[PDB]
Amino acid sequence: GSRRYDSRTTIFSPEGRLYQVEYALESISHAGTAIGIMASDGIVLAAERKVTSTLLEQDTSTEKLYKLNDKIAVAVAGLTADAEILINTARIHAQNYLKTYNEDIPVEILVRRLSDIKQGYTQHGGLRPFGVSFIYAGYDDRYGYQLYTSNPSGNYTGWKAISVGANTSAAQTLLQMDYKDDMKVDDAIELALKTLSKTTDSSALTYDRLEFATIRKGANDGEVYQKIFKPQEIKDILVKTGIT
Amino acid sequence: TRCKLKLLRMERIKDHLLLEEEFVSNSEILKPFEKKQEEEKKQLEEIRGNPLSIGTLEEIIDDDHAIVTSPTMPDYYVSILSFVDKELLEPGCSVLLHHKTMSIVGVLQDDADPMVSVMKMDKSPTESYSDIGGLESQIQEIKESVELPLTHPELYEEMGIKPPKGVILYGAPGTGKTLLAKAVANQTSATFLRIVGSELIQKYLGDGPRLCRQIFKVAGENAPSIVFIDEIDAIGTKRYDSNSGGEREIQRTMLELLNQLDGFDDRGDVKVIMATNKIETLDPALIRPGRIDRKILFENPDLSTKKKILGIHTSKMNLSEDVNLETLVTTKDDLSGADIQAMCTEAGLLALRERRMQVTAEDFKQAKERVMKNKVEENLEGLYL
Amino acid sequence: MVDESDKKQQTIDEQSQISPEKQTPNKKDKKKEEEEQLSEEDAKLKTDLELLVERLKEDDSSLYEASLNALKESIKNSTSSMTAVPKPLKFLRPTYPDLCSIYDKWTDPNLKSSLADVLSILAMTYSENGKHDSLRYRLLSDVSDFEGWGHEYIRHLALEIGEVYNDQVEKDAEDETSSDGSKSDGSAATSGFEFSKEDTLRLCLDIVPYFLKHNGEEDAVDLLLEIESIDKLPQFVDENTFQRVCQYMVACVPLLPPPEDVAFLKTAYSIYLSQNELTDAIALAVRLGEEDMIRSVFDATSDPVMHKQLAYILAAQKTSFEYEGVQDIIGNGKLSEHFLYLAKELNLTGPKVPEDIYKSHLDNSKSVFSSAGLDSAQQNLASSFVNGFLNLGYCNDKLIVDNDNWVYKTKGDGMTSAVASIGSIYQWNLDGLQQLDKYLYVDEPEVKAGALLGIGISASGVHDGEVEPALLLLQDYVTNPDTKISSAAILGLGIAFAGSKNDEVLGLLLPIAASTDLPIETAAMASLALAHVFVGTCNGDITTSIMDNFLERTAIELKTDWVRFLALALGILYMGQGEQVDDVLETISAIEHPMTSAIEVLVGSCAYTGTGDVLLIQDLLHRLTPKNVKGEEDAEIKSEEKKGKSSDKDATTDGKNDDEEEEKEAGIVDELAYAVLGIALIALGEDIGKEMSLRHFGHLMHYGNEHIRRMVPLAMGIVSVSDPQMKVFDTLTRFSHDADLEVSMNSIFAMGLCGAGTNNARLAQLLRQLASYYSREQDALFITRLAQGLLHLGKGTMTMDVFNDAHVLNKVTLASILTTAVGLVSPSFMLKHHQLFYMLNAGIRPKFILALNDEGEPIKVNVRVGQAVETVGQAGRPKKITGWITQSTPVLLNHGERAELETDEY
Amino acid sequence: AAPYAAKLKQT
Amino acid sequence: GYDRALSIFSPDGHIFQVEYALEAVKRGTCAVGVKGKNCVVLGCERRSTLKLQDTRITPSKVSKIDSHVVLSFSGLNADSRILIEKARVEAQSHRLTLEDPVTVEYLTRYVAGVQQRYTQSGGVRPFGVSTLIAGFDPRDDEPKLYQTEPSGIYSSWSAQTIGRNSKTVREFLEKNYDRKEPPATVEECVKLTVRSLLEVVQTGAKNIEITVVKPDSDIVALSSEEINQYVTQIEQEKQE
Ligand SMILES: [Mg+2]
Repeated sequence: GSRRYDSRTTIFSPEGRLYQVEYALESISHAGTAIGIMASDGIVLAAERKVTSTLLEQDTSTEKLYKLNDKIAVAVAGLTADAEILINTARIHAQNYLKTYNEDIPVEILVRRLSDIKQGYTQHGGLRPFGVSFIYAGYDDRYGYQLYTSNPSGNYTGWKAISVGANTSAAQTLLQMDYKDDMKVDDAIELALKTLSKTTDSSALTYDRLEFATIRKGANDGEVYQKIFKPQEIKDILVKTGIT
Repeated sequence: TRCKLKLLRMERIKDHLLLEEEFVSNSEILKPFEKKQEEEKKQLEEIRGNPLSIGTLEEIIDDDHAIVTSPTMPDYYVSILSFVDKELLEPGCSVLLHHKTMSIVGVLQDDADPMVSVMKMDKSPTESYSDIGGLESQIQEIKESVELPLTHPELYEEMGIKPPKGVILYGAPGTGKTLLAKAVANQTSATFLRIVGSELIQKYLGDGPRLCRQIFKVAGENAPSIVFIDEIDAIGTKRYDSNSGGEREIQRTMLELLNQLDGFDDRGDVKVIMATNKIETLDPALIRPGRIDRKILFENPDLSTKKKILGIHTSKMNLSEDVNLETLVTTKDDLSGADIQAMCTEAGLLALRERRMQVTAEDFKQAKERVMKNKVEENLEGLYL
Repeated sequence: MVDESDKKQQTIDEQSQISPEKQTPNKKDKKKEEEEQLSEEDAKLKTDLELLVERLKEDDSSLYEASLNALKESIKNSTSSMTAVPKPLKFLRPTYPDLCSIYDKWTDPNLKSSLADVLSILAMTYSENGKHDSLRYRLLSDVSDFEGWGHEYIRHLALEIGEVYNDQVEKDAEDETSSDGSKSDGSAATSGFEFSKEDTLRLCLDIVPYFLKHNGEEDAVDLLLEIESIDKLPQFVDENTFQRVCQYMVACVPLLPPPEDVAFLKTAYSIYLSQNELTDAIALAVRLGEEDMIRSVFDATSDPVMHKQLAYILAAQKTSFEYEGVQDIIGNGKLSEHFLYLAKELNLTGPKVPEDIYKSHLDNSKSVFSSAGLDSAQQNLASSFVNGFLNLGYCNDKLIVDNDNWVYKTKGDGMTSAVASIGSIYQWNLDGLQQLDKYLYVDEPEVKAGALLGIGISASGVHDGEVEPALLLLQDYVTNPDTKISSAAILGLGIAFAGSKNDEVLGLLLPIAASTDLPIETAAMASLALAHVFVGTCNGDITTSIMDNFLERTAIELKTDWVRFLALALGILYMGQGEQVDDVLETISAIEHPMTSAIEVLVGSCAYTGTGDVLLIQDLLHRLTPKNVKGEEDAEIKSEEKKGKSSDKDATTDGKNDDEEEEKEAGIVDELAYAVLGIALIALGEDIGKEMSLRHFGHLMHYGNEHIRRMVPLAMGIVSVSDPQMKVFDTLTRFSHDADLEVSMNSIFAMGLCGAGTNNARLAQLLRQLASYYSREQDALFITRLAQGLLHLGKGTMTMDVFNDAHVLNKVTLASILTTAVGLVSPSFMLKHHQLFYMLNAGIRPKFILALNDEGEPIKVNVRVGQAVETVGQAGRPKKITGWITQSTPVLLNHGERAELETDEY
Repeated sequence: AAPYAAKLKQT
Repeated sequence: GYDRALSIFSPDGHIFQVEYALEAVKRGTCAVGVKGKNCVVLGCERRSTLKLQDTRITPSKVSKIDSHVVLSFSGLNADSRILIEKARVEAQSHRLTLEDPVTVEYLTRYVAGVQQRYTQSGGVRPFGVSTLIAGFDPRDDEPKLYQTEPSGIYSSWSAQTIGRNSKTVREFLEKNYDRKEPPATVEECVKLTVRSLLEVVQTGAKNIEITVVKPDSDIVALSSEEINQYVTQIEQEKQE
């Protein structure tokens, strides 16, 4: 109630709902929008950039998008500072598993382990929760293309499409409204660009404000090919979709 | 409906009859002026030149003189002359004094102040019992403390237990706490005093403690009674800060009421209704059971409760019989009874924008969206993690 | 718009956004312009009718304001159309709803008054063809469901209510009343009422009694009668319709005058008889008091089941409850002819089973030898009497009584009252006769009179058991010419057999001692003895009593008190109906004296009953006149003056009471509300009104059987400690008595302590202490209420001893009479057929004060009790059946009825 | 309906 | 207050963090266990009202600890992930060292030991999950039902409910089940668990999840159509 107690993870709020976790939501939402749409013929990851300065080189930074391995890519939203520990561990853990069984990591595994460190910091150690949400885009042959989200609390839920960070509600109202159930991969790109232009300050959705990647099962002979699009290929496709 | 019509017919022939009777009865020709009246009258005009400057009788000395303080800083050692018995006058009484020479010409005052009249609000309770859509179970806790000794003294007397002193109403607004207060008031037909606690927060010197004493005097005089100290916490736990001259007043008022609530013993014939939002997260100032006895927490309305409230409202509406009532209440989470009240009001407002005089079948399913969304925003509950 | 190109059906569509206004020049300009075009309008008539349905789909004010601009002007004779007599007639049908729309739905006062007339003709003229019936019908039945029809149908019928109200408002009535300008009865309007009513029993609960009451005639309930009898099972279930009937009748009935007031009850009774439930119907049979009607219902109950089961038991118990006992004797002979068992039925119809159930109860409440009262002086007399009053109903106090010491220690006339009060220990029961019989043979004339009175009080527990008849004891002492002995004894006969009619009672009382031959006050008691007999049923208004009142009154008028006894007695005799009491009102009024006019007012109070319209106003013109005579002055002979003044004050309260008992329960709160303001008004008005009015005020509270029992009795009592008269404590406290150890818990401490304290006359002491002790009943021992049985506002038969004696100055001779207080209140027991005592569960709601219960429909919330309980006046009264655990249906359906429960347990 | 509205207004 | 300490023993005798755990159990899904003579039926809510959710990869609330040991839970999903992992490892540990298949009763204790340990060790919160651990003992075919609490202790009941609106469910369990006799037939037993869950779900095919665990490693989760069949039959009775 009055005396808000939250110094440590171990110390409970009267409410029972740890305030440090509450503050984590605020932070996630501070960062701009990122969006994952899972399609039957690829996954599409499309986001508006955090940065906005033209002096600062927006172009070479794919702050949102880092690949952890050949099949798995993650979109990142929250605290940059904290985040940097977790992205790095995740890559090494993936390569540790490939060492052991000499197979790509299952998507489900890789999330559940990372979520469990996030819990670890509330379960024991005064150490703050590392308040970060990733959208995981991965492929395994257990379930095909898989998409996950992770809560700062340290739990995960699968999704057909999800939005993270800022203005989650608005992007969410649009996606569900015009949702096409099957989802074609071409379609997902179009649909994504429409949602971002409405939530993005520039309504012409400049290329220099855009990060884009497409992971495709629609890549020759039925295989998974990750392709990071540069700012120059974003620009060419911007004129294809016609917002500019 | 019909039950109400039956009553109108009787009420309009009672008034008429009375009014006509009254002319004669009061007098208009009766004009008592026979020896007993004439005496009083003659004397009263003679003795009393007016205006008459009131006093307070401080003490008596037996020799038909009194010592009174007039409103003037000089006090006056007066004769008692005429009218009022010496015995009947007890110290602390307010008195009429004659302006030419100060003499005790009588009493008709009894320390009448305008403050008592203001407080006095016996006036027609807007609630009868069970007009309210509230649940039988909540009202039959207030009733148990307050009603039940007045209606059946047999059981309390026989057990030998004392009649309870006070209740505390706390909720949860939109549980109709003050509705409950005036449901109780109707049934008892007791002198229903009301005072709001912010009138006892002032910079004015010592006025709070003076007001506190008045309240106990008033209730006792007009007993049996219910004293609604509404927002008791205004004096108490609730604040008006002390870097505003409050380092004097608030302390003195809180203590004063506290001291009189215990007294030398609980009165046990003055019922209290104490209102406060809740004293769960606030400090407690209502000082332990036995002086406040049973304390009443009103539930937040569940699904069955709001059915009963809802039934009142749907009666006036037309085209809500085809609308399934049951599904509107369920779909919404458990929430205030105020929110069902809000919905009915919005519903009509909304029909008018569609252009339908009373609600359409469609209008009611729609009504729920606007009210639920507005209320959940206003008051956000902890999100499950 | 109004254009003479908007006639086309081409413009239906283009217009219809705004509001259809195709109709407007189509029935306006075409009608005027050519009369070939009325036939053309007939072909277009089909289109125009559907437009009305479209404008009732969306109900809004805009599309009624906008559509009509001159559809309002044009109806038939506006446009001077009358051509082919058929065409404009069919053109009345579309323009009729049109008017109804702009009258109300868009709010406008002027149009309500002005078009009220226009509209009613149009409906009357066209309903004769029966084609207005058809226009009404399509919105009544809602084949197409919309908001429009729900307010349109209300309008059509609003106008009909207008037509029958014209009969009530003016004698001119009919057409000549031009608020409508359409007759109440014809060959076109009547066929409209009926048709509307059938449909609207289904659709509304409250438009139907609206038509009934404003008509103010039995013509309204005849059309209903036949309708209800069609609608009773098919349209809605027998039980649900049965509810509708009980609502309807109570709303219309208080208003109407005495000849028709009764007519609404005969119609209701007959409906109830026809429907399966006769539980309500038996009630109505009590009210009229016709012997014929009790025979009919009673047989109707018994005839369906040819074995005892629930059927015979139900019949018997319903009659038992009414302790008038008139019904019981009527019911026995049907039951006795079948002969499943002779004895059990006679006992159970009779009051013998009511004696037995109480015996069980006493044990619980705990048998006491408790006495109250103090030694020495006039309290030495009191203490003895008071033991009686405290041991209300049947109780063991055998050992206290067995001492002859206490009895012989009483002095004077007080000895008489002592032996009578021993009967009050044994009230409602034969057992305890033996102690009394002893007194009857031995010592003083005084105790012989006392023994006989008390044997009366005790034998009340019979009147149709015919086990130890009152007659056996009581005959012999009539023959003994000593006045005191005979008087106790022939009053006694009156009480014991009570209301019941039997050969024995008539033949005992055929000789009366009321004559000028004994000037003695105590001879008056013959006519008073007669009064018990007649009450509780339709009076003969027996002429024997009229003759003897007159004789004795004229001859000796020196003694006011003698003749007051006679006058109030004739008054009591009269209770139960007013109709034949009107007729004999003339007989008395022919002879006139200042003395006669004491009688006029009293018998008038019974007589004019059957309406509050006349009754209430009349007894207030009378209250006014004393004030006026005195105010003028301000700006044998003695015996005449005194009587006049005292009777007038008495009659005023009495009339109010008669009104409230007969009329609805809304009238009880209301009369009481007049009453309290009234005190201030009479205190102002006179010194004499101040004293006297107090005494009757406590009797108002009790006879009226007031809802509220909280603040008002306590206000009055506090106020009269100071004020003269302590006989106000006696009258008031019997109200306070009906809810024991509640109002009376207060009474005992306040009055009984202060009375002893401030003592300055022992006579006053006696009055105060006697009321305060009586009012209490040790740990809720039997209570005496006005309720006769199912009636709770029933005409009193043995509780009108209070009416007689509050009026007259207090006396030592009074103290004897006052021991009578017979009318005990049955516990409520679930019974089936094995008579297993006590209730399983029943609801009581002890929170009643509400003046918006008037239907007679229990406040169904209750709080559930499992213990048997007496029925507490207006604090316990509402009664629901609760026995659903073993799965049951009411066979006796409670209505807050005093009656014991009966159910069919599966 | 309407003739019983005016009964309230008088009261 | 004393919510900032665990080491501090508190004269209230009640450490607030412990109280707060209970608040957390309440909030979670309702999870119910009712046992026959030959079965444990676990009826539980799984929410699925979430828009744009691919239901396939969303974890079912029931998690196989062992081959014949199952767990349902009420309370925070994140905190609950630690119990499931410790308990799985220990499962296989048991076989590795005793050879003996998992004693359920050991396992009940092992789990509670962890919620206990952390009450004593400062700087480690007590978990705000209560669980149902149910199974069948080595060499036995009698059903075994346990609940654990965040008070760091354990107990066995004949049938028990935890999570949101548990008050409502408890009345049902008193009147339709008995300790004295459990419903002897599997079938009886399943139909009552569906009726209990309906009281708080108020109609849902996938909102109701039924997993029946039988002896000898028999785990099968009831078919959506069969669940639907329990509902319709029950719903006919409701208007009678
Ligand atoms: Mg309020």
